[PDB]
Amino acid sequence: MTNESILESYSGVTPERKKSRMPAKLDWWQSATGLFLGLFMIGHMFFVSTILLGDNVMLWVTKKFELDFIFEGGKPIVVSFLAAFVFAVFIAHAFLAMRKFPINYRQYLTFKTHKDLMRHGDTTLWWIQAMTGFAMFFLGSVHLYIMMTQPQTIGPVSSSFRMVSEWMWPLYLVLLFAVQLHGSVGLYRLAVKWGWFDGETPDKTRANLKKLKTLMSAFLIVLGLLTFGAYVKKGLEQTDPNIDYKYFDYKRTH
Amino acid sequence: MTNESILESYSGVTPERKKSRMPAKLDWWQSATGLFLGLFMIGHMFFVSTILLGDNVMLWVTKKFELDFIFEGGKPIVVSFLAAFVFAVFIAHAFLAMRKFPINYRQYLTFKTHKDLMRHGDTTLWWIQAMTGFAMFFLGSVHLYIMMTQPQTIGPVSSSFRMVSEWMWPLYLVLLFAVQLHGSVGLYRLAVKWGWFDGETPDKTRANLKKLKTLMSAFLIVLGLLTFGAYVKKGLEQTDPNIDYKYFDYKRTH
Amino acid sequence: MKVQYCDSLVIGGGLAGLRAAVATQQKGLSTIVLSLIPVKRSHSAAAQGGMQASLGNSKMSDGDNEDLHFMDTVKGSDWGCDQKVARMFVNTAPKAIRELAAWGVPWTRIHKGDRMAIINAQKTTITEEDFRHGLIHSRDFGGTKKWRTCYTADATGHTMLFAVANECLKLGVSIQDRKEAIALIHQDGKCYGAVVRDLVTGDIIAYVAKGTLIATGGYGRIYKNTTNAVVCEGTGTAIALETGIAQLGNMEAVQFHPTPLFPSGILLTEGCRGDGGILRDVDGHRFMPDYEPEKKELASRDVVSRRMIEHIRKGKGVQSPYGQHLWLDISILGRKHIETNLRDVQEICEYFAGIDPAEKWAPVLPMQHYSMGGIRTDYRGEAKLKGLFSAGEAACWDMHGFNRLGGNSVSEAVVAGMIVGEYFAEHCANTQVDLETKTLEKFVKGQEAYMKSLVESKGTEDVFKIKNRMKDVMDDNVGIFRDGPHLEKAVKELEELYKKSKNVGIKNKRLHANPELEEAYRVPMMLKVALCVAKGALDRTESRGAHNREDYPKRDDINWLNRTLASWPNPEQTLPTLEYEALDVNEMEIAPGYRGYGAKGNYIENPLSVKRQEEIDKIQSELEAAGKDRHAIQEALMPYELPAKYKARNERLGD
Amino acid sequence: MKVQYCDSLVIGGGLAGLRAAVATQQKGLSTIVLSLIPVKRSHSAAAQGGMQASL
Amino acid sequence: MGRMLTIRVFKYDPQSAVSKPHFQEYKIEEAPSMTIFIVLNMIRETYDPDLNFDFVCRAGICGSCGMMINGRPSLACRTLTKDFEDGVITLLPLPAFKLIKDLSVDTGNWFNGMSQRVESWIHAQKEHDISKLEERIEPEVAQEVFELDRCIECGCCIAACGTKIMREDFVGAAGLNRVVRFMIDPHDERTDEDYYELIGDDDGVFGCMTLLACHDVCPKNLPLQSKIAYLRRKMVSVN
Ligand SMILES: *Cc1cc2c(cc1C)nc1c(=O)[nH]c(=O)nc-1n2C[C@H](O)[C@H](O)[C@H](O)COP(=O)(O)OP(=O)(O)OC[C@H]1O[C@@H](n2cnc3c(N)ncnc32)[C@H](O)[C@@H]1O
Ligand SMILES: *Cc1cc2c(cc1C)nc1c(=O)[nH]c(=O)nc-1n2C[C@H](O)[C@H](O)[C@H](O)COP(=O)(O)OP(=O)(O)OC[C@H]1O[C@@H](n2cnc3c(N)ncnc32)[C@H](O)[C@@H]1O
Ligand code: HEM
Ligand code: HEM
Ligand code: HEM
Ligand code: HEM
Ligand SMILES: CCCCCCCCCCCCO[C@@H]1O[C@H](CO)[C@@H](O[C@H]2O[C@H](CO)[C@@H](O)[C@H](O)[C@H]2O)[C@H](O)[C@H]1O
Ligand SMILES: CCCCCCCCCCCCO[C@@H]1O[C@H](CO)[C@@H](O[C@H]2O[C@H](CO)[C@@H](O)[C@H](O)[C@H]2O)[C@H](O)[C@H]1O
Ligand code: SF4
Ligand code: F3S
Ligand code: FES
Ligand code: NA
Repeated sequence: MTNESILESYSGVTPERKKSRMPAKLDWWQSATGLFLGLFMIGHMFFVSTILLGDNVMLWVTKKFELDFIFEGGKPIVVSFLAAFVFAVFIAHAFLAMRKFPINYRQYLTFKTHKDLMRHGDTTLWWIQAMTGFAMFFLGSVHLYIMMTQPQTIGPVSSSFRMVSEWMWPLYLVLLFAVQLHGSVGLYRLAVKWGWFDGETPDKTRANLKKLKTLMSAFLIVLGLLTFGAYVKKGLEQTDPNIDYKYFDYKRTH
Repeated sequence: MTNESILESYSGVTPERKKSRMPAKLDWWQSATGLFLGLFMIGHMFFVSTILLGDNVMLWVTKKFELDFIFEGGKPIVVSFLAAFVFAVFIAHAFLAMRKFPINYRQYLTFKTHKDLMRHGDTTLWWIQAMTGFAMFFLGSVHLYIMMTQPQTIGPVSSSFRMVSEWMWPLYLVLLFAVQLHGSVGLYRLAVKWGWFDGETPDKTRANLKKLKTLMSAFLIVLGLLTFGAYVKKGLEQTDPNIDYKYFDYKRTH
Repeated sequence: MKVQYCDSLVIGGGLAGLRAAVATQQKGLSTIVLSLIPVKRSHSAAAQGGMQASLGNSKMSDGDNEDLHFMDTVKGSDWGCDQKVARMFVNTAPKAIRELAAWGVPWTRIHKGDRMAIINAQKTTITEEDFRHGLIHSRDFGGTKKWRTCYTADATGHTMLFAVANECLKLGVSIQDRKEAIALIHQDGKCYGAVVRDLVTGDIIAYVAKGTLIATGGYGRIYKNTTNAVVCEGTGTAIALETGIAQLGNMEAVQFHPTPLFPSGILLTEGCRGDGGILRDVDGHRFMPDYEPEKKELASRDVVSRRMIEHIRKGKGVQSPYGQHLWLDISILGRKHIETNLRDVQEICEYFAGIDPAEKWAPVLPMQHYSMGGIRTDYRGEAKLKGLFSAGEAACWDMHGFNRLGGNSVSEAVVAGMIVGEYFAEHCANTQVDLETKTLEKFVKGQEAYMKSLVESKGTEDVFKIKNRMKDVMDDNVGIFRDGPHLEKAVKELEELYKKSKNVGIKNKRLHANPELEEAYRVPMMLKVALCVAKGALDRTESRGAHNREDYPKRDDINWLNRTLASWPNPEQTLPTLEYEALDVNEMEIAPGYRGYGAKGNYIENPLSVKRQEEIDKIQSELEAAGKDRHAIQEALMPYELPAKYKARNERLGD
Repeated sequence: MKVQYCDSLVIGGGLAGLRAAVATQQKGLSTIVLSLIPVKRSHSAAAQGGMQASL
Repeated sequence: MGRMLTIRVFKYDPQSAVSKPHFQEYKIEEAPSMTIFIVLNMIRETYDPDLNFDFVCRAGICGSCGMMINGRPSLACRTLTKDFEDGVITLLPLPAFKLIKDLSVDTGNWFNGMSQRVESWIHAQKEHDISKLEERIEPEVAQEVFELDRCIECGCCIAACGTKIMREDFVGAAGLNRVVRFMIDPHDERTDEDYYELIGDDDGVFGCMTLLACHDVCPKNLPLQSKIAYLRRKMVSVN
């Protein structure tokens, strides 16, 4: 605590007698972290889906992220730093966005009742945002820690192993719908919240953003389910008890 | 939504014109789930520490939880159900307790400033409760999912593997302090909150509960660190690239 | 006992009351505004035509000034107005517009260029020069040669009301809504406040003040068909009347609007016919040209209403379960025109009539619209009961006489608010009152006893059946056309209705938030108001302005160049007491003559009018020859008063 | 000018003023108690000896 | 005929100790161009004079009759029974406002409080002489101000807002719109920093969660979505 923070806590204003600018900064950062995660996830879905193009394809993509063009067989630790960074933004975002949850019985009851009475699309979608957000506290953390601590186990073979043998598929299936619904709705609300594309016909822009939101979600969900099946199918074929699948892909170029 | 929930949302009272009993029930369940987790953790620390008594010891204890005295070599799936149950209580508790976090800039600033000005033990301890609680959203979820999906990988050998080779030790080290601080403070506040042991000299009872809280924490932290070292040391000795440590303990009695 | 004190008490939160409150509050007088509803929901908010003021900014306003506005007002009133008051008004209207502009009212502005306009005598092109750009615009409204009606697109009353209400909030005026004045506190011929009923809690409270101003609006809801909000019931009028001292002026002077939507009464702006709207009968026949070959659809609103009723009486009306009506066809203007210049009217017909005006015709019928009558005051706005002031539609300051100009009423509300506001402020600051608790207790206890008697009444009459019968009687017998036989019948039935209102019984016994109890005390009040209207109409044997007696078709400047003054001195009497205030032609800047609209030579000339006219022509010529300005000439003809603050002249484009 | 009316005005929020206020308020008289400080902080609060009464 | 309508109304008198919140049903025969205004008055005059509700203009201009009609805050005087293909209409008072009784709530005083909170009036250093020509204003600017000045303080956007329902100190869509209305008025001299001192906090613009229910129910169709975003961009850039 500093003298200034004490003066602000007790007076409600800064030493210059103005309202704190912190609420503004927090609003900015909540949206910034949200935007980062939303875009990151889109790219994430494309890279992880390379499995549909063949093992050699995703294997090649995987080696690039490990800085193949700078290190021998690439260093998996690169992905560890990448994962750590995204984990930090994940936590920062959850911390800031959490401020928006209904926080007591009264708020929960009245909002839930209002949502059901209104049958208003964008209000209902916010509820989904909140629900999926809360769920990811548990689902997302599991995946992020593993990617950060076991980067050398990423590959067309090793990833399929974790998917099936380590029973990660149930978590991935749920997380898939959770993050895609959360992500697309979030990017959409971000657009209308800050009005970056409003222009001269705001209502038309919004109508288009809503359509784009639905298409993006549908496409990414389908692509996500196909990619899911791919990893699952391969994982179900790993029946050789003498083969170390978990570290197979790594045991190719160190 | 039902007619009764609508009437309560709009009037602030039940159809009988009384205040909802839900706040009371939620308070009860928040404490109940907290108590369950607190006690569970104490037992958890003793069973996980059996590694200090020898591999054969914890191995024997591990097989008992898998219902050894009912199934051949015991079924690991038993631990999966156990983990699932605790995970559910974990989530239910976090959901209810979360209602108590400072939820906006003003609340956060004023409480933090108050905590630093007051230098009041029990107030500062609540802050620690909140901080460790938030941190466990990410730390606890990782561990719980794995125990639930890879129960056959629990053992003096397999557990040490995950500890070191799968880099779970950094998470365990932090989670150890987080859950122990959270747990002991929580059990303590639970006692003074409901006053189960107040008696005729409340101030003496509280003074004793605080001492007991510190001792319990110290003891369990030491025991926790020793057990930590044990798993780490063993994990650092698993250098045979031809041995499948992850499923070693399982490959003993199916 | 509950008592609230303030230096200045204002009853009514419309344009007039709020503006008067600004006047008193800005000079340090603690002021309270009482209102039945949140002030921004007052009827003033519904005005869409505009506000009349001689700015002279636009091309069609070029050359306009106080004199032209003054003449349109006087002639429009059919000489029933106090011309000195009309002068105070026209000279102040320009500053009301300008003050409101400074307060943020978004008046539509002029842009340089040509524009496709309808003149209905030469629907040609109008050009606005560069020096007019950015100034307050004006449109054709009220039938005045000079277009001087200012507007904020299609919601003038709304933006004006919000600005004045916001100014009251800025100044810290105490706005107390859901509060109803049910009686005035008075003693020794002086008003000390009002007994107020809190509509929410049911508490009876005495609001005492050094001065009390009533700005409660019109009394149109005594009629079944009206354009007025459901709160325009004239209770403010009634409480003044029930003091037995304050008088009501020209209550029989009621103005109707020709094209309100039938049967709701929701208004379809004058701009419809002004743009080219066509009136059709049961056969789809455009009938106005038959009665008005020249003016046709564009005849005086006063004439259109009469023709519409005549056409219906000839059996050409459209039959409906709600009564007979006619049609308003605006589709002929083209869907394009309608959705760009009449987008508002289109929404009305859809949201309520459930029809697309660009395709189907709207049912219409003339209905009560404005109340020229009201509480009688002197030029300062003070009533016969000392300390009681009135402004806005609730008053009979009488700048309207027997026919208010379209656009002059929202203008009056604000202007009177300013002027009466000054005199009211002066009174409150300089007067000293003797507040006797004995008197306050008598009035408060008297109303608490009244509320109790209503709740305990074992009467068997139904308040709603009585109120609804009153409204039918008013519509059937005291409308556009009146005759002695029917008026006599109306008066007798209203009197009988009044007696029965005293035997009303209500189901809900609670004293708080009780709409049924509210009707129980309001209806008897409305009946006394209705009686003043009907009886005043019966006794006035002449046709003047909006008051048309089929059995006395001529304007009688010999016997009826006066103002009807109604009072109710004895609480036992069942009929109002009527007296007359003669208008002195000697104090008229414009001697009685042809009003401009309607049949010519339809008035019985008064010899004194001719004398005064000659006297006027003489004074003008002489002074005019001596090279004297219009201002000096005006003073010589009829000097008038104005508070110091508003004595200045109005600068115009071109001076 | 600011004016506040009540049937019974009590100046002082100690034992005497508050008890008198109860007397007037219980019979429907609107009453106001004016005090320099919150009434429960009046000097009356310091009495520790007791109250004399022939019980 | 005209089909039979089933009107379900919320009834509760908080000032009466024996009153309990409940629904009451009425059977009304529909008629041509029938509105909730006509329905409620029919009920009052012939079936139940106890029922509280507020109407004034009955023309959708004053903002007096807002209420929840089948889950959506709307103006009762502008709502046609015809639009309910089912014949069942449920009426609730507007949430987020203090309840007076039944369908009557106090929107007026909350709005006056809001108007004071955002200082809803022209802020100018010098008073313009009212006996002189008015200051010139571009017609496009006057039109823009008018667009936002059309708000009738009906409260529908306040009751439609899940954020307001949960957090009562939230200034609401109407309050954010009011700030912009003065922001774009050349007559008002306040700067962005001045406005920040009014709504630059979590109870203000940063408290909006962009649910957009306000925009979708506003009976006057104000451009709330783009105007609130406009304000948010400006307030987040202060300093
Ligand atoms: C009905 C109408 C009138 C109208 C118009 C359109 C319609 C639909 N268009 C106009 C136009 O374009 N140009 C014009 O010049 N006039 C137009 N008018 C008529 C004009 O709007 C009115 O004459 C004017 O608005 C009247 O203003 P005023 O300030 O006098 O009154 P108000 O707005 O009706 O408000 C009355 C207030 O009194 C309160 N009240 C009433 N009784 C009581 C009691 N007993 N106790 C306490 N308060 C009371 C009302 O609540 C209200 O606030
Ligand atoms: C000082 C004292 C007195 C005392 C005592 C111990 C102490 C330390 N112990 C007593 C005991 O054991 N037995 C006993 O019989 N008496 C004892 N006393 C004396 C006794 O307490 C006092 O006589 C008694 O309490 C007096 O009561 P009273 O109701 O008269 O007055 P108060 O409590 O002092 O309160 C005065 C109120 O007046 C307000 N005030 C004062 N001036 C103004 C102005 N100008 N305007 C508005 N309000 C005013 C004060 O704020 C207060 O509320
Ligand atoms: C990869 C993971 C995540 C992605 C892609 C993501 C993305 C987004 C986006 C784009 C927004 C819009 C932010 C704004 O409007 O300013 C948003 C909102 C939100 N997110 Fe996330 N999020 C993620 C994880 C989480 C988590 C773990 C939580 C848990 C607390 C969470 C809770 C919320 C909530 C409640 C909102 C609404 C905030 C508001 O209404 O202002 N998010 N998120
Ligand atoms: C830099 C961090 C991340 C990396 C390196 C990464 C990497 C991967 C990889 C390699 C897979 C394939 C399966 C496996 O190997 O186990 C995968 C799947 C998945 N990831 Fe991530 N991920 C990251 C962050 C995230 C985040 C933040 C989320 C959402 C909260 C997420 C959601 C998913 C989902 C749902 C799948 C399943 C894909 C499908 O089946 O369609 N990932 N990720
Ligand atoms: C094994 C894990 C956990 C254990 C042992 C545990 C135990 C406890 C205990 C014993 C209490 C006392 C409850 C009461 O006073 O009624 C408590 C309080 C609390 N816990 Fe946990 N908890 C765990 C995880 C979490 C998580 C994941 C969160 C995250 C939101 C959390 C947040 C809280 C908070 C904020 C409180 C204070 C509640 C209040 O002040 O009423 N806990 N916990
Ligand atoms: C039924 C559920 C649980 C089971 C079956 C379980 C099992 C185990 C096992 C076998 C280990 C040893 C290392 C390993 O095998 O990876 C361990 C360690 C650990 N567990 Fe759990 N656990 C459960 C729940 C929890 C919960 C809820 C927490 C706290 C949120 C927790 C905190 C820890 C910590 C901190 C360690 C490290 C011990 C040390 O190093 O001293 N566990 N657990
Ligand atoms: C959807 C994710 C929620 C985001 C997290 C933050 C908001 C929710 C937690 C804070 C408010 C506490 O919320 C409180 O939870 C309990 C659940 O035990 C709800 O309880 C009610 O709903 C649950 C779930 O449908 C039912 O099983 C239960 O019978 C019913 O009484 C309370 O009505 C709610 O008010
Ligand atoms: C400790 C766990 C907290 C429990 C979670 C719920 C309460 C906290 C989140 C809700 C309130 C938001 O809290 C808001 O967070 C930001 C962090 O970016 C703080 O920001 C402030 O502290 C952080 C951390 O010391 C500094 O890096 C930052 O420079 C400073 O301005 C705000 O002062 C706080 O009000
Ligand atoms: S912004 Fe729209 S919904 Fe909100 S108060 Fe104004 S007019 Fe009503
Ligand atoms: S609905 Fe509420 S959350 Fe913001 S977008 Fe409108 S004010
Ligand atoms: S009664 Fe005025 S908007 Fe409905
Ligand atoms: Na009048």
